[PDB]
Amino acid sequence: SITKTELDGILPLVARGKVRDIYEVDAGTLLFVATDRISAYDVIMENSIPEKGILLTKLSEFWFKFLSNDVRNHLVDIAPGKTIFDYLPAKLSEPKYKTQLEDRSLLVHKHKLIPLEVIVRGYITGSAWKEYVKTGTVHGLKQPQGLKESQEFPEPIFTPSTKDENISPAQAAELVGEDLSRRVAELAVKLYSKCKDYAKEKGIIIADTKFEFGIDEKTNEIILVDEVLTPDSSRFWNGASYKVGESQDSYDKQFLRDWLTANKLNGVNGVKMPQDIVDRTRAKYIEAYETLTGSKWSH
Ligand SMILES: Nc1c(C(=O)N[C@@H](CC(=O)O)C(=O)O)ncn1[C@@H]1O[C@H](COP(=O)(O)O)[C@@H](O)[C@@H]1O
Ligand SMILES: N[C@@H](CC(=O)O)C(=O)O
Ligand SMILES: N[C@@H](CC(=O)O)C(=O)O
Repeated sequence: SITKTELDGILPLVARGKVRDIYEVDAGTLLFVATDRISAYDVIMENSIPEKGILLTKLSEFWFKFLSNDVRNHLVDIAPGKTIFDYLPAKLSEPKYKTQLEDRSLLVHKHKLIPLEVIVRGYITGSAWKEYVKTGTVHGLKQPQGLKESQEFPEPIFTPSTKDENISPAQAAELVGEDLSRRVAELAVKLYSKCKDYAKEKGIIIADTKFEFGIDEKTNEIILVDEVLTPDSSRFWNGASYKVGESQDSYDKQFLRDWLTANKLNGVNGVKMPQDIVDRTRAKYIEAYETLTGSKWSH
């Protein structure tokens, strides 16, 4: 497993998120490295899930391609017969560094930020359900009465947050502009509905998802950026066992979650997962990848 990338200053680090290490390649280009780190109850585990970041990188790439005729994206085009390593300093091809980067790294164009977490919810769960139980609203938006936990909304809804506080679409328009916010909300719902319909047919319900969007202002054009419709950016549910009126198991994280709670380790830093938990969680990522892409992992 790749837990933390160590590139010895060959490229400068921009950020380390929960799961992604980002490096600056040049003035216009970034390198997004998905590690095998995993989070639960808002803390990362001490050890990692081997090849998780390769699986989620490939899943994100799958969705980018699936949506390529719906939305422009930030991916740098790799010439045929070339690899990402051809676009990186020569040192990064040395075995010490190539092992940390291969199959889990994406070369991306820097675009102008749209500073919103563009969340779309097809089903009422998570912080939407919590609010709705209290006040019958979701991100301050008025909702129909009588919704049950995990129920599908009449239509998927744009419910933004700021990097995390849940905000209304009207606040999103204050933050990024009235016209832009509307275009963003409309595109997000469209992209979500298309992918959700496809995933459900494959047996996975994507309950909600967090997109990040950018803008190429030289051509006023919305760009799909960040990771796309993975179990880290979205809520994956088993479609066959779906039941309204209760919480659904996390498709990818329930085995881990169950272990943590059983040991009162939820929210605790520095927790090492036992091997059985690691192995089963890994197998769950492979299954999601194979189910959604149609590709075989390891065969
Ligand atoms: N909430 C997450 C999370 C997350 O918290 N993951 C846990 C992992 C876990 O315990 O399951 C972590 O430890 O960070 N990741 C993404 N999203 C996305 O955020 C969108 C809104 O989620 P909310 O919880 O506010 O309904 C919603 O569209 C997405 O689900
Ligand atoms: N390939 C273009 C995007 C596109 O062709 O849609 C870019 O990297 O900016
Ligand atoms: N029409 C927006 C500008 C934008 O969409 O960026 C505004 O409220 O100024």
